[PDB]
Amino acid sequence: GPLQSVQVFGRKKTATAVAHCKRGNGLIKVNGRPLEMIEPRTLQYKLLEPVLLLGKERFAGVDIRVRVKGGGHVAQIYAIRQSISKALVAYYQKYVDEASKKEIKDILIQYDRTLLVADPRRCESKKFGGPGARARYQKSYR
Amino acid sequence: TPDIKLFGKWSTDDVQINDISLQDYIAVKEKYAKYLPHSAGRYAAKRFRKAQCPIVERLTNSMMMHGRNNGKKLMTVRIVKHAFEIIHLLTGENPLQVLVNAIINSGPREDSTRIRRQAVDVSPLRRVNQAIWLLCTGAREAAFRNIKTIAECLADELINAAKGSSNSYAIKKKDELERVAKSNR
Amino acid sequence: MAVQISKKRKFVADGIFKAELNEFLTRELAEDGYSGVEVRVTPTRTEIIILATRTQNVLGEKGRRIRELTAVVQKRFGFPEGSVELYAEKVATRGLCAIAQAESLRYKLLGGLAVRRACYGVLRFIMESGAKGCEVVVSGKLRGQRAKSMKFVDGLMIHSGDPVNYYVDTAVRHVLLRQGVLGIKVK
Amino acid sequence: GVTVKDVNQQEFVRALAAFLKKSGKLKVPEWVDTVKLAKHKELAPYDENWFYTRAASTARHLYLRGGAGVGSMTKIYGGRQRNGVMPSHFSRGSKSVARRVLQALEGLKMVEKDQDGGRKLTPQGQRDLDRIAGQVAAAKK
Amino acid sequence: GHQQLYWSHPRKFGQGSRSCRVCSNRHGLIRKYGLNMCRQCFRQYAKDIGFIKLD
Amino acid sequence: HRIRITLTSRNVKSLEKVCADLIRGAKEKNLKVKGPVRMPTKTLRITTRKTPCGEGSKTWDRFQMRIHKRLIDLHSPSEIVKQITSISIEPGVEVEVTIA
Amino acid sequence: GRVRTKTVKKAARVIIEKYYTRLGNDFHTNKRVCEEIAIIPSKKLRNKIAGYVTHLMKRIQR
RNA sequence: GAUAACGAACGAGACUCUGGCAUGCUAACUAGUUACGCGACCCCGGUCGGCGUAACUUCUUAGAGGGACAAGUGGCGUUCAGCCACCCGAGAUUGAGCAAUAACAGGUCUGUGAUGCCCUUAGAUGUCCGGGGCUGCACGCGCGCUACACUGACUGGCUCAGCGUGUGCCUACCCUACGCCGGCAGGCGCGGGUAACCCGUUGAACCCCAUUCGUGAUGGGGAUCGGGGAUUGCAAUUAUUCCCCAUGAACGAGGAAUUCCCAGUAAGUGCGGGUCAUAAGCUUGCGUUGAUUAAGUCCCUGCCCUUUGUACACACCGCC
Ligand SMILES: [Mg+2]
Ligand SMILES: [Mg+2]
Ligand SMILES: [Mg+2]
Ligand SMILES: [Mg+2]
Ligand SMILES: [Mg+2]
Ligand SMILES: [Mg+2]
Ligand SMILES: [Mg+2]
Ligand SMILES: [Mg+2]
Ligand SMILES: [Mg+2]
Ligand SMILES: [Mg+2]
Ligand SMILES: [Zn+2]
Repeated sequence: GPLQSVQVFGRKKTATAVAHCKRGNGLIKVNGRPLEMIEPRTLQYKLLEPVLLLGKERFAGVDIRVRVKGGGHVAQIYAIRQSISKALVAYYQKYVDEASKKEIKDILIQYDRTLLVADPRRCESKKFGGPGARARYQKSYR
Repeated sequence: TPDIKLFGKWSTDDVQINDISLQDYIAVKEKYAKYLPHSAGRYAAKRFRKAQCPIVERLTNSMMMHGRNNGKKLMTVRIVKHAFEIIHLLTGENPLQVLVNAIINSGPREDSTRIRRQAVDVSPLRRVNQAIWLLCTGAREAAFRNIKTIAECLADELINAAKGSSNSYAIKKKDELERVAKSNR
Repeated sequence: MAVQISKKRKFVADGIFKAELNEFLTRELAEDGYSGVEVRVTPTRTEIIILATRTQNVLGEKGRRIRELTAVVQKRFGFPEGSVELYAEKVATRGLCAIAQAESLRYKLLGGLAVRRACYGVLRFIMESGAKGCEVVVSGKLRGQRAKSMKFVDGLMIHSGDPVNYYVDTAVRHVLLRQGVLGIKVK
Repeated sequence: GVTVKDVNQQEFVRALAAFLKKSGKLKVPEWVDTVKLAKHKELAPYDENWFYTRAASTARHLYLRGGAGVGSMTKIYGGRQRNGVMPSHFSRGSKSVARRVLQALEGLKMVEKDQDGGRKLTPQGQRDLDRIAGQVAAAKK
Repeated sequence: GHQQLYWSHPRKFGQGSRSCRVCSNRHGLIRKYGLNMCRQCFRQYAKDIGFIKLD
Repeated sequence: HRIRITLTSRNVKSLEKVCADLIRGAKEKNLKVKGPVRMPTKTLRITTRKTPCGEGSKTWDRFQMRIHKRLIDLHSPSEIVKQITSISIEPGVEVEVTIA
Repeated sequence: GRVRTKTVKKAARVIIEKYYTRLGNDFHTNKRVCEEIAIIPSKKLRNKIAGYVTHLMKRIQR
């Protein structure tokens, strides 16, 4: 009676993308609907670099269900790429060997660090006497 | 598929860098290639961390200008993407060789300054930042108040810079930049 | 209660309860060594405590000038009959209360004593009490027509940082004269 | 396994429109030709049957989320007014062009307002609303 | 009759009706949270009320 | 036996000392209790000018006030609680009590 | 610029002068020890003091 | 570290707040996830925010504790204070608040029942009720808004936010779901909410995919000035705000001069509050789309120390 429930989160700005990993077939769906009818259709391969960097045999035996909360249209893409990457490494961590995890970690890292390291950047406040956070108003003499 | 990298159905290899001066400060190759020309950024907090951003990304980041374009990169990728289709079906070559040729043929070697002025030469990173700003502005003025998409402007401007047909604000501002610093060098 | 009032209005209606109770008890118990209140709400009692010095002279004729305040404050905030009680307790370590020393200054000044005398008559008292430093500052017109701000400082005194909240004390009192107005800042 | 959710929900209304055209029991109102659909639009609809499209869009917002869409149909179909002074607020939709529609879709049997307000749908209409999706799915590759 | 003319304007509503509860002036009233007091005297009594400049 | 006792106040540490007092004496008197459930805090915002007049560079003050709220549910009779909501109550703290 | 102040310089020495045998070479060891050999109110001042202490026990062993 | 100086003080720093790190701790029918049984349907599935509850806290929430310090490794330097480079790691300059001695004839008596002197005080400069002005217009300057179009206007469709407020002392003035009548502004009945309990899971905007489109001021542009309908109020004339009459005007990327600005920053872009019966082209905050250049100098306009010179000390707006 397997209860192999691997719940992984991931953040961009306000993009709390939660992946999930069970055991069964190899398929991925987000908010129920699959990866095709996801948002901007100019951003298609950003869900395939977790596939295409490693391969499509690496995702054999793991099925995926993805929750999403918060954020804009792009951060809900950069949080659902990092999420399922950290859920692949965390499945090879907990349920199979720890040693074949290191090649997969190395290949994902030798392409981009964003796959595993969140972005410690957010927006910034607005000081009094300016129309923004740094820009001051028009000063006129005479 | 070991590491083939469509740039939207293109290939990364078969790229040949002619000059020795622009050897490492221009990264358009194996390690420095991504299926798409987009990244999360964080390439200006250190000084020379910009010289590792692919020239495709730096074209994308420097295409959008003048107010009504600040914040549209997802949009301005698509112009490049149709631009390499048109170049592939009008010249019939690899356009990432065409573009590296246009950068070479478009980069300046000297500039004048104030010490009445006197002339010095230029850095390779200066030459990249200048050739990009030049030919991108020259594509925009030729697509301003003209029935021509900006892709077809960039296609012909990259062609007449890898050709030198004096149909280029990119080469045309090179003689005025050289002859001024030549009278007074 | 069915007035069904929110929470924010509640914490404000009692901040105003404390603020009117201090402005009214200050503008009237000034010469009698007044130093502030601290209210305590119970299951149907309210024990307001006047933190004065001369507790015998603030009751009047055997609790007379306090039993008057008992039916005044009821008729003001609309309390029930006997849900308030007034204790008038003395303040210990009398050297470190600012409005307590400023009233003794605005009546040593009114009684015609000179300024360099009474500044040392406060300052020696609050070096005697065992403190660290003081910044008694007096302004207003003095033996002329042009103004001039005096000052007396010894000890140790901090200005910046967060610890100005819970170390130091601050007091401001206007004092009147027939010719003009003098002002006092204590730190 | 096929439903509405694997069909790239843009031409699902370009065949549900033609199905509510072909069956054609929708009670188009009298005043169809002469309306603005908003207080921010500027022209009439370019398409000559602009009523069936909005009945298919409503029938899928209703398939997807909620039994409480009445003024949330105007909160989902507003836009951008242009006052000549500053960008205007997301303006509401139109109350009549959707009250008349949901009373016109109550003429056949696919909607049923029950409780906690709003109009929800029936499994009987869900049969029809789900069978042409596998049709488009296999016919589009 | 003057007892019928002495207050014969509606002073029901509008800011020409209200006033400060400390100074009784009619300019600059923080009507928020039921204060209804002038912003000068609000800055003066802010410490004892409980508002404080943390950031 | 459904009684909820709400503790709302400004002073964080003294409110914590009363909510842990009112739980340790329940636990030391053997009646089942839930946890010290923490609700999110509310804030207030007032932004005024730091000037009586209109003279000076335009500079603004600011003022805040945080507030916290906790609620505690029990399973007990409804007579010993008058004693329980009295052992070391602290000033500032506004305790609500609901038996219904 | 990370320049250690005189309030630090004055407390690194009296701690060395009184607990020279008890101190060591690792940062997180004397980082726990100065809490119970001294009344230091905060954490940042703790890590600054022990950070310069482990720079003197290296200069001394040199 | 050098030394006729030694020891102490405030100021800077230290501090409090906010911001990203914790699978470990604290807990949840007013927040949530995972399981099973309802259902409906597509041939195992998809479902919710329509239902029901069994375990739990990763996500949501706020409390305590740790956590990062130029610590490590090389390079440079009197081998002193430190600087550059590097590894390891969530971070190797986050953002504001508070703030010195001494002083200015800076501004405020139009915030005060804090106040000295002067004028007026019953034919009132006190007080109330009717009007009308503070909004007028040959010119001149300063702060801002929409724009001058194909990276673009017009119809569909598609899919994602975070800070907040909200039924009153005198107080009559709340946010509002959901049913209908109408083009639309709205109306008529109906219910909830003193608030993580409802409004609301706050289906927010360009951007996204399919539609029509000029070299002339074109469907770009939408202003002074022209016909009709509803709302607040005791009252809208000089038109209080919004839809439905139009002129469809100037404007073809801006002169000498000049402001602001270096990373979630400029700019684009919509929401909340404040003022408020009526109300945003101002302002105070929030989010989302997210760049180009630089890691340097004293030339310009200014500041900081040492030395120098002086006929100035109300101090170069000087004196003569
Ligand atoms: Mg262009
Ligand atoms: Mg317009
Ligand atoms: Mg909208
Ligand atoms: Mg000091
Ligand atoms: Mg200091
Ligand atoms: Mg003066
Ligand atoms: Mg006066
Ligand atoms: Mg001007
Ligand atoms: Mg024009
Ligand atoms: Mg300048
Ligand atoms: Zn006043």
